Amino acid sequence: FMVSLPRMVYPQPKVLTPCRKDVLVVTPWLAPIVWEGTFNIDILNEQFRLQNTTIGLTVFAIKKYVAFLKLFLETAEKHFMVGHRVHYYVFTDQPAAVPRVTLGTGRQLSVLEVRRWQDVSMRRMEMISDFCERRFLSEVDYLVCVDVDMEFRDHVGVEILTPLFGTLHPSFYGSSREAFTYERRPQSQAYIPKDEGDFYYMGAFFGGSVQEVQRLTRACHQAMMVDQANGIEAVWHDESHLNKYLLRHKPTKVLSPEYLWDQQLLGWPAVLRKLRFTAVP
Ligand SMILES: O=c1ccn([C@@H]2O[C@H](COP(=O)(O)OP(=O)(O)O)[C@@H](O)[C@H]2O)c(=O)[nH]1
Ligand SMILES: [Mn+2]
Repeated sequence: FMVSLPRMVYPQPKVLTPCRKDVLVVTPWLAPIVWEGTFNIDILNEQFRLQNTTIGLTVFAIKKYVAFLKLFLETAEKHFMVGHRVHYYVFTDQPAAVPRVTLGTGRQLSVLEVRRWQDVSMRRMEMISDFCERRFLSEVDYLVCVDVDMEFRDHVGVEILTPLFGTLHPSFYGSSREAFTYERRPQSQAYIPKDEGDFYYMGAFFGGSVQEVQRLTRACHQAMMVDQANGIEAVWHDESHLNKYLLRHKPTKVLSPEYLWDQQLLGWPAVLRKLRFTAVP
């Protein structure tokens, strides 16, 4: 049950003026595409706080990648879901190398020990699904799954929360589908033909409700097992599988490249009013 919002004073939305005229802000299946200017964060914060929303954030830090945790976590403290309950899940082979980062109230961190970089990247699907299945259901409302070699530079908040979301890969948001680096071999479960595809989503940032995230990760894990048995490895590993899944199961929001940017590689185009979550060289 959802109680009433309180009285709020904010600018009237005007029907005959778009928030953004330079970009697509809704998909053909009526999922919002989240850009700066499309949302009033005060309204969204109220809606989600009134539900006492808890957001889980998963991150893998294996071998040398433990080096990225300090900046990742400190910047998440400044920019990720501030004001809401947050549970970080750090999956690592070196629990003792996890930095002691100071957390704000209502925020906690669990270190989960786990066991080729391609396999490290791909295997995230198995651990998120069939090993941590029960824990997440009991502890959080939404799961957000991200790469660790990143930093937050601006607000990433409840505007992203929805049953299932993907993020536009920063190298492909302006590309034709034939240029998308989908798996193109019919022998792979990740196969997408040249005449299919909505977007190219990045493997580095997806999420949704616990239920939908566990469905996605279970499906990708199973698909990857089939490929392994058939002696084939998708061109972009779990990102390829993620793309196949989100083609056949449309996300309920799509995040713009504000949410996964690489300034060194791609600069700062006019279309991006904010760079929120960015690659660390
Ligand atoms: O040795 C490794 C290789 C990969 N990863 C994890 O897998 C993610 C994806 O790999 P990577 O960031 O190297 O992919 P890229 O961003 O270069 O495409 C990383 O963010 C880590 O979370 C890791 O922890 N240790
Ligand atoms: Mn990465």
